[PDB]
Amino acid sequence: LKPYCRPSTSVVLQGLPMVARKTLFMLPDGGGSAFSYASLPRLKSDTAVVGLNCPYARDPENMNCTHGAMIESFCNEIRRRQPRGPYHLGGWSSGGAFAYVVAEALVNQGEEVHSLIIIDAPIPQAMEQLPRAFYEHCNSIGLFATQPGASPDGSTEPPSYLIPHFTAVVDVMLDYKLAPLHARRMPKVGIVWAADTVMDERDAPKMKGMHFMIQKRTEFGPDGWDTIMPGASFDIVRADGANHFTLMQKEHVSIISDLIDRVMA
Repeated sequence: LKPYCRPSTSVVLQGLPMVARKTLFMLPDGGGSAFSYASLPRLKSDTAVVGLNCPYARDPENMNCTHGAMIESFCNEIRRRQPRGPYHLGGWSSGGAFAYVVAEALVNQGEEVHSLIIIDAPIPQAMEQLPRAFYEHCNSIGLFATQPGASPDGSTEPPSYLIPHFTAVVDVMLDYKLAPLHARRMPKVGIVWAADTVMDERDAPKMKGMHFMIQKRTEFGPDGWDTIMPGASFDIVRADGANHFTLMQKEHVSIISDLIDRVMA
């Protein structure tokens, strides 16, 4: 019996697909909402932006699908919007990883992927769970302002399904097995690396291993992305003064849209 996953929905966040020369498809980050990218400034290039929503955003307790089934769901919605490639993919955090894996799928189906936009995310991999307390700390600072249902200033508790959806997403990637992109023509990758961490490492929660959101970054090159996409051009930006979440706030978000305009110019 075929692995199942609810179909996915998507919305245009800016621009006009099909009429615009290119369309950038953003996969959802830990929260499961396309509106995480609604903070992206208007692209000055002739590019539209479409964002997908996780079909289990408000009931993560029912995410019973395999990552493969979820990827197929994302691909199905993308090709519904745009039947033929090339494609242009992207995402923040868990969405950046989903964007690669989606490219894997599309490339394996014989389609071309010309752009990949990664916003602060290490190459696709099983990952150790951050504890609830960490996310509740991020919320007390107002870092969930991008999440639709959450508090823009951290004055209230987050929606009941938010933090568990983060947990659910990390968990569905548990059985992921890395593989290099099987396309002779590599896409043009853009990567944004946050320079700061939410908490000082001395105050961070104890973990069994390392975590890209706990240890301050010191490596600002492809840092692994060049291993799964050898031969690709990488436009890499160091967001000094910004951490994983503030990177999406008005204070810094423009570096991301400038990058997209460059990679997709």
